[PDB]
Amino acid sequence: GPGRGFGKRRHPKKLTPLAYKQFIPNVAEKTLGASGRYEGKISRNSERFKELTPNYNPDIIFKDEENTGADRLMTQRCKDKLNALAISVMNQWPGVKLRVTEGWDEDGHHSEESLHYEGRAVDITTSDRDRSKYGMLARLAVEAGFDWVYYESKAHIHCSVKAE
Ligand SMILES: [Zn+2]
Repeated sequence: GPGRGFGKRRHPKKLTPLAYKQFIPNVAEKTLGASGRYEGKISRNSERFKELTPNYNPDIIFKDEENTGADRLMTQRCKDKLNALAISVMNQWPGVKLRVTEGWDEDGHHSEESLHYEGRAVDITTSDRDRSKYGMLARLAVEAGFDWVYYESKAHIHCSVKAE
């Protein structure tokens, strides 16, 4: 084996928070190494809507500002990574949970094209809304396997996933 010192790490380095307006990987979202191409908007009255799955994780707060439960509807991959992050958030800050401020968007809040229109993007905070935490939250989102993570706003981190 590689030797002692490459076992279970007793004193791991702290992971690095991302900086305001940083994105990882450091390429455009729609590029192949990140979240790949936009396949087009999903409407409620389509059949790609039926591929979207609802996320009912009790450890995740859904703002659901629209009161439609649309924020819960996402692709399986988006659900998988979001569920992984919900675990790591609680581990990092006890008593704190992951919060989704926007998921699948039916209302065109995101320019002409957006991964929010196809259940492949969430905007997130900590449940305590302590904005000093968000650099680290965005780091946790990277390590949880989101395919692109962008510290878009002082108010949220935007995370997205590849299609399927
Ligand atoms: Zn977003």
